[PDB]
Amino acid sequence: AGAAPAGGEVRRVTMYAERLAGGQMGYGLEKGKASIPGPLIELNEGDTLHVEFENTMDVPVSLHVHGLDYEISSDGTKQNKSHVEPGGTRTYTWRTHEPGRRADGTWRAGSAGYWHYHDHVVGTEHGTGGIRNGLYGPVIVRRKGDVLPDATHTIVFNDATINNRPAHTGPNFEATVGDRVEIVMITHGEYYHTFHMHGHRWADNRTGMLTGPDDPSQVIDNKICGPADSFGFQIIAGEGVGAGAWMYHCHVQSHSDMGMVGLFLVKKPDGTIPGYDP
Amino acid sequence: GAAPAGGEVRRVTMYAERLAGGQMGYGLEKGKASIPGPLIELNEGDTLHVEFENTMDVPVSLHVHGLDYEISSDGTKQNKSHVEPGGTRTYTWRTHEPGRRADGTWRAGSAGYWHYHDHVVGTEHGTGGIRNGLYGPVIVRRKGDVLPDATHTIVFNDATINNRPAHTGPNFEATVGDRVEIVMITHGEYYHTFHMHGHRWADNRTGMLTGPDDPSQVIDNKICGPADSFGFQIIAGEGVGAGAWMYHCHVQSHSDMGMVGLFLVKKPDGTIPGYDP
Amino acid sequence: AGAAPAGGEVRRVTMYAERLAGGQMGYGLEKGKASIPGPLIELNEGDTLHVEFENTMDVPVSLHVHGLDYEISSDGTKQNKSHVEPGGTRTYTWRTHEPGRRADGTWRAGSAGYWHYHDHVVGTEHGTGGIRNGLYGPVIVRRKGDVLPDATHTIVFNDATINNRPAHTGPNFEATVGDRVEIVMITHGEYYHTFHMHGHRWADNRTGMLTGPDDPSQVIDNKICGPADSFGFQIIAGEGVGAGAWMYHCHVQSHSDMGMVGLFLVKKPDGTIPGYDP
Ligand SMILES: [Cu+2]
Ligand SMILES: [Cu+2]
Ligand SMILES: [Cu+2]
Ligand SMILES: [Cu+2]
Ligand SMILES: [Cu+2]
Ligand SMILES: [Cu+2]
Ligand SMILES: [Cu+2]
Ligand SMILES: [Cu+2]
Ligand SMILES: [Cu+2]
Ligand SMILES: [Cu+2]
Ligand code: NA
Repeated sequence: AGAAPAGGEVRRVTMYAERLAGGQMGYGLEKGKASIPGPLIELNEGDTLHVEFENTMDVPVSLHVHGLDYEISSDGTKQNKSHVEPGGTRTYTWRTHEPGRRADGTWRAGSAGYWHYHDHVVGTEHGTGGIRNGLYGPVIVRRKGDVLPDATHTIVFNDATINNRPAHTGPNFEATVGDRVEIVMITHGEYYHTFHMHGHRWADNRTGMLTGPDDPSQVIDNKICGPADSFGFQIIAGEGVGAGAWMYHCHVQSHSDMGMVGLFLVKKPDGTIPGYDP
Repeated sequence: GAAPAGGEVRRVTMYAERLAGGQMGYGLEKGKASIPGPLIELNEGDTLHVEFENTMDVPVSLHVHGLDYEISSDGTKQNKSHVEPGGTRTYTWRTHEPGRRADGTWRAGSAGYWHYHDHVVGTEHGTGGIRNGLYGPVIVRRKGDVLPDATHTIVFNDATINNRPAHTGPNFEATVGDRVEIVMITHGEYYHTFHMHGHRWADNRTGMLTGPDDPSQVIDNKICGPADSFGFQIIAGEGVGAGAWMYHCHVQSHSDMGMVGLFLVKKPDGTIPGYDP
Repeated sequence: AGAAPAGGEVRRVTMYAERLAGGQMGYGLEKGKASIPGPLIELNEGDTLHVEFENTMDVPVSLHVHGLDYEISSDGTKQNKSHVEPGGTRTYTWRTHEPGRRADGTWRAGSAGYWHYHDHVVGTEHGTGGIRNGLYGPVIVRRKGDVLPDATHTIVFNDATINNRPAHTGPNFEATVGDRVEIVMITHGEYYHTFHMHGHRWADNRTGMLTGPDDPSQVIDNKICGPADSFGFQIIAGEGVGAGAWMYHCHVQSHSDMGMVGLFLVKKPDGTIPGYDP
């Protein structure tokens, strides 16, 4: 696979907050193309991102990001008046940094990780309405040399839904046996959850992959998460287990019974999935 | 002692059976089902063929966490890998050692504290079967892992421990200095926090720090949710001595309602100072 | 910055349990000086601490500690008769130890970490009433060479309150940009929470700081916690982000909405906070 390069680029992108059907709200990079979850933003440590933001809605909205470097003017809260008025525009700036030794000998942690952005002002001063309506999305910051995946899928447990979809409607994600598949897992709202994936497992650390034989991180296939938690991992699709419709679901029993389930559809090279009859 | 390299093909018979009071359990022999079900121990590289029989009048399945299995041993109705009433099926579990892939990455091995449970009784996620007692622990050891003097399994199933009536333990006994392994599994609807008085462990794969370079937090209290599993080994009474050492869920209403038990640590002469039930 | 020395001192302190206003109860080091959270106790690995304890209330109380070494006679439970009757006195003894290789060849974990003490007998035999009333406090055990902070702040999520405070009353904590600030985070009661801090992040490990480039711990700014969980970390105030009123809060949406929120007030050297009014 590929490997992430050293960062240091200054990038710019447009983002819009838009109303969607059914009282929903989403972010998008192009006007009229908002989505829930919002678009995946990927940066290498050291990169700067200027987000030229426009609120197309009739209510104030904001952009608050986890983990990355931002000044108080990009906090995205009413507290420091860094929200965006209806119809207004604003440049949010996110920075990231590499890890390194401070002059005093301590080690500064870098920005790399699985992160997310979301609204902080719709409905309440903590964005309860905006988050419920769909204003959230994933952010990945990569360290130089991190392994790059063939595909990235984002799964958000928001209240009792996955990605604000109606119960029992996935999402499903497709891969071929051997694909290096990255999962970004974000939780929002009111409830705790446990994320479980059949047939696969990952390391409970920054990258979801063990660094080598000396990494003592627990290897897991089930993880408890609460509102605004984010983690991610990579798996080799079907590794040691073969093709199939591999369930993922919240493992809180009533949540899985009510439709917080989806399928990791791992196909053979001929594109078929043994035993899978929809 | 230490765990050997795995690679054996092992076989075991397992039965799902009704127990008293609407409960259900797994067992290795007919009539000896238990809650939790039997402890299954493997070394990385071992294969296990579970020759499974459903003795009940409703369908049941066997779904395992962590281990390698093909979709035909998923243990779900969706993949048609459940067991009809009176039926039999061989579930196959495989395990593997860690190793460097061709692309240069490190493949994580199977070693860890895992568990198996039903996936079809009551609902297509086994909500009824899990509630009824259809769960059990699996340990997969890596070559060189330290072996314990005893292993005890503690399952927080909804507001119960091991499906026992409230305020009824279970209790476990050890002597000061014993190396005691705890397997901790959670099931059902609720989050919990597992706490043990007088003892502590490392929040990592084995529950023990690998040495002075391991940065894992050392804890005596751990949040867990449905289908979480973890485990650890402690030295009974290490630095604290003999006594009736409580363990309990630390969610206050849960400990109040009876999610509590005792780790009875005896001196070599058998005495437990001040213990008076 | 400073570094913790090797421990091994026999230390002594008096502690009192007292009623406070409005049905609350607290621990203090001197009579009339009980606080919620109770006083911060700091030890170096190897130190022994003798707590000369006195119950000044009209109901039995106890003192139970997490993480530290104690004999069964200092368990602090009525079950073992290590509670304190009204007006009674008792000496609770806590010990700590350095890590080291056992005779059996395995590595014995040291006492170092972020811990806490609390009541175990008020209301119920698990201290539900006493904890609810305010009988809890932080304990920090440092390892030789641990980095010492400029200030330490304790944040306890107790049911749906912070430090038993009325909703929407903080607490707030002040620092200057560049300060090395230590946060002790304890959870009590009935609910799970997720602790989030704007503008800052830490490592999910013992110290909250990565040991160096080989530490694979996830770097986070959001962490799920349940009753009797404790963790801590150090941050450099405003590092890479600047001065400002930086929010911290539980991220469970109804909890933040109903006032489990405070401010990390990071000042410029002149003492001002950009974008914030008192
Ligand atoms: Cu916030
Ligand atoms: Cu859920
Ligand atoms: Cu599973
Ligand atoms: Cu947030
Ligand atoms: Cu499942
Ligand atoms: Cu519980
Ligand atoms: Cu499961
Ligand atoms: Cu207790
Ligand atoms: Cu909360
Ligand atoms: Cu406690
Ligand atoms: Na870890």
